[PDB]
Amino acid sequence: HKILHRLLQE
Amino acid sequence: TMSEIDRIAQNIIKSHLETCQYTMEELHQLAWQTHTYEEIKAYQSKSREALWQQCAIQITHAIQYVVEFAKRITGFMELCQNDQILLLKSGCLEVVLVRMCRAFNPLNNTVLFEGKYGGMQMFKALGSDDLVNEAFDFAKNLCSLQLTEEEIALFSSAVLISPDRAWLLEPRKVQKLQEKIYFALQHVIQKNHLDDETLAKLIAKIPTITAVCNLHGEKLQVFKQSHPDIVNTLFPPLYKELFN
Ligand SMILES: CC1=C(/C=C/C(C)=C/C=C/C(C)=C/C(=O)O)C(C)(C)CCC1
Repeated sequence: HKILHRLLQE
Repeated sequence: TMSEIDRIAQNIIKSHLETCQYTMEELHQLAWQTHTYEEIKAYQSKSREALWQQCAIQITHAIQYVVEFAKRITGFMELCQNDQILLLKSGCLEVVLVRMCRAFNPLNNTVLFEGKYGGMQMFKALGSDDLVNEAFDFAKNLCSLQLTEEEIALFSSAVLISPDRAWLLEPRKVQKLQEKIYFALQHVIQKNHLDDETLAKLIAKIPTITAVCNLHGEKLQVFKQSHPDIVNTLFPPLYKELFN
């Protein structure tokens, strides 16, 4: 889950 | 320790206040706004692909805010990253559904969509009235409880912090946080709803929230059959990632 992962760390 | 329960509660209420797509203030001003007949006709004239794409964007928009909601909840960010991902993937839409009740008018059964309130006939082009009807019936039923913003905040967080999600690596930790949330919510409910069963009635709706969302996944799977390209090239990347 690249996207969800990115959002969590944004 | 009531000290911890109170801090957890405040943190969640604060997060909710700062992370809904629509604040209470904006909702109050948008209160008396239903789409005109021309706007409704326009919606019914859209192709099934066009409306689905619009719906996918609105849902994704709302899901992005649930992600922000989770990141601002201390207890959530303390869960190992693997479980954080699982809770969000399995529960993002359930939280959006709960939040949708804040923007639902139970008198004429209309929901806020693209800036104004519209009835279920607004989603005719989806060819999924069963899904829409189920979403509306839930919202209508949740609205009958007259929950305050604090109760919605806490409840939506309990829906998200579910120790029953499959594949969780540390379920007990999720269970522990959810129990503190439910205990906090039970106390808040006393401030309002005199004579309750309220918490129990809320908890009893959990399976319903999940059934609506699974139905969404199902309707989507079929849409993917009929229009694969639209899904892989037009729908929001996050939407594809979460439901495909
Ligand atoms: C597209 C769509 C629907 C609408 C979703 C809405 C209206 C979500 C609102 C979220 C809000 C209003 C969030 C927030 O404030 O955070 C429902 C499920 C009815 C039926 C199928 C397709």
